[PDB]
Amino acid sequence: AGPEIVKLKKILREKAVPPGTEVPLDVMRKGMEKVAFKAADDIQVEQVTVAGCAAEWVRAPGCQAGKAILYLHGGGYVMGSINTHRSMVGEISRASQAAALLLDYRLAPEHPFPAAVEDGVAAYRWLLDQGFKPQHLSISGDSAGGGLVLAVLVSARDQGLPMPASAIPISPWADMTCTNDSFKTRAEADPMGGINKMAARYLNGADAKHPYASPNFANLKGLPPLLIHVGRDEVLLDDSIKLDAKAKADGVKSTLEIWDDMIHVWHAFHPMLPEGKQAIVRVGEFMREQWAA
Repeated sequence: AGPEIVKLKKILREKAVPPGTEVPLDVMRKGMEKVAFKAADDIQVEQVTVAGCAAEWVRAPGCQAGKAILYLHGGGYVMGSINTHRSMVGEISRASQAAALLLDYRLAPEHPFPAAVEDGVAAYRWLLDQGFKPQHLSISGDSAGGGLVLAVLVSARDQGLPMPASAIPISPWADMTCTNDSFKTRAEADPMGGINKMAARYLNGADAKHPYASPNFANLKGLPPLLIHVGRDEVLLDDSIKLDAKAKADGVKSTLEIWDDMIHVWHAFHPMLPEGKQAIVRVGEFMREQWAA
């Protein structure tokens, strides 16, 4: 365990809201916004509108023309924005030498499931319509957005859309039931009831085992190669271990990497965490690997 994770872990526990205090949604929304890291200042950005949602193209130096990432941000389907995620996506754009399409898809509870999925399938459609070739495309996302990547892949496939060259779920939430062992097993280690309220807000009485809400229950047959990142010290470890096994079973090329000592979407702490940067370099490597194949 490197010094930085030890310290980041301390700071997160020190800063945390006490266990079982219920923080209103607009208060989690404002705080996620206020604490967001600024994107590096060589990240360029262009505001676009895509399938009715605000988005930004997010281009680091060195982007190959014609390549793109549909990027789906985390936040439990209730919170998160282009702004909360510009930083880490800018760095994923740097690593993969591809510009990122950063979608501001519809959030619950104002827009429950399957709104988010519709926004992603439609953003991907939009990309193909602009003339990106599926083989020049990748879809990445974190937390809820990592589940969404998978939900978008399944929905797009069922709608006859072509699969992209690759997909990279980071710390995917792929199971709205939240019943996995790791919720108990990895509980102390994870510095990071609150997740249940999110599922409840997103689903709005939908079946929690609906394939497009909970892709760990979907038929993944025909999805492109997967890089799954997850941290050993997270409550969502199991979502990723089961995703990998479902993918493998379903004939999908999956590579799961459990990084030891790491927390939920530790990529996002790349400014002070060497593994955050390292895990991002590796997402860009795997994207680039898959585009060369």
